[PDB]
Amino acid sequence: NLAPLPPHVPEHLVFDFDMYNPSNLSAGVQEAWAVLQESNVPDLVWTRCNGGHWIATRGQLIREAYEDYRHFSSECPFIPREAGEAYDFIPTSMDPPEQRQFRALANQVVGMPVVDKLENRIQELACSLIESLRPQGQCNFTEDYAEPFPIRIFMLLAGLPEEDIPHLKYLTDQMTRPDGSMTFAEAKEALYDYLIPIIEQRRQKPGTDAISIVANGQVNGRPITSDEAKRMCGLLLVGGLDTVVNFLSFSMEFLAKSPEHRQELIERPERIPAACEELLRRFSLVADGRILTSDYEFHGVQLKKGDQILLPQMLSGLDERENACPMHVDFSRQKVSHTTFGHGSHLCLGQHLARREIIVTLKEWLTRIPDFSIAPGAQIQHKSGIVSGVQALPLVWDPATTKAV
Ligand code: HEM
Repeated sequence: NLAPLPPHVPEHLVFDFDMYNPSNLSAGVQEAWAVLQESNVPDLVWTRCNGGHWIATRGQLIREAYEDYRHFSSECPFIPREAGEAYDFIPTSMDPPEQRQFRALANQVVGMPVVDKLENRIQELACSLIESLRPQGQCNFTEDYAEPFPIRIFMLLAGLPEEDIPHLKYLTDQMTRPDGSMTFAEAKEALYDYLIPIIEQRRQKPGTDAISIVANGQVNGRPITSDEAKRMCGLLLVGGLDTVVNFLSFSMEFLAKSPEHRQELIERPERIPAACEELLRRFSLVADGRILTSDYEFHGVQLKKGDQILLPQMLSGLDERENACPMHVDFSRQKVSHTTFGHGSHLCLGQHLARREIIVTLKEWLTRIPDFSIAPGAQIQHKSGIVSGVQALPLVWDPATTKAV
């Protein structure tokens, strides 16, 4: 299902890549996207898939475009166009300087200070979940840890009942990895209908939870509106429910296949932070974009106003020009270059929370379950979209090789 090639786009720049169903997905989602970095592919190409849009394939261009919000606006940051136009989350649908004050408020509820304060609960939950699974000798990692660990921490931060997780997780996933069951707008609206009642309650009887803080915050020297709080909380729900949740599975899948890397972190724990960064590079998973504010010649390519351009955060770190032997995991890389958490004015505010959750998981999991692997004959499948993920990850291990703390 390709859209007619626009007049201004040269045929030699055409490369029909589908970000929601890459042809080489069976080899791994990152590998599937890396086909865009083969020698036969230009640095900047146009795909006729998903309505038609540009795709920057090199880290240099991706970074450049994310810095130049003047030409590349966040007003319509998602592909397809229908999703990008319906998307109105704050601050991700705003350009500087309008995003400034909202970004500051969001930083108040998920910033480093909050993460350091919540570290004890994060550690507590990781240890509890892992210790419960340890003597079982098996688990379905996605539903047994990848999901409950980051999600319960977020629901605690936001003061939301855990009973609502199933409902919320379904909706956030419809936005990032569309099922065709409902439009982007419908999923977004459902999320808003859930928040509206809560925000109204929190504005009346304020609490100390993340939603209360956002709902009663100040922006531009004045009170934040019910609508703006809703648009901010919508983004927080996606960050809490569909980011780290997916990344942990890519990382655990790799570790299950690499005894050498597991042993490495076990005897050299101080390398965990660096391992976290290298895994964030190798298993990068986000891909959003921008919209051209006007006609513009970018690196010899003529872009037209209204054109959408995908700037895959995932691709920068896999670019061989940024990291030699990009598909190889090396915890000792002199410089782990990547844009996994974004680049520019919208650099992820939850990156500190994400790193803390990843580092705690690596340390606590390897301590109790140092030796494990993917279930026999199990064929792991990945899924692609705005945020990519792992369908299922069955792991197995000899309980006799585990350690209780
Ligand atoms: C491994 C996990 C994560 C990854 C890879 C990630 C990635 C990103 C990226 C690439 C952006 C920028 C998008 C753009 O430029 O349009 C972003 C923005 C953002 N992220 Fe995350 N994120 C993660 C986890 C989280 C978590 C756990 C939270 C909080 C609950 C969070 C909150 C935010 C917020 C609030 C923004 C908007 C910043 C702004 O617009 O100024 N993220 N994230």
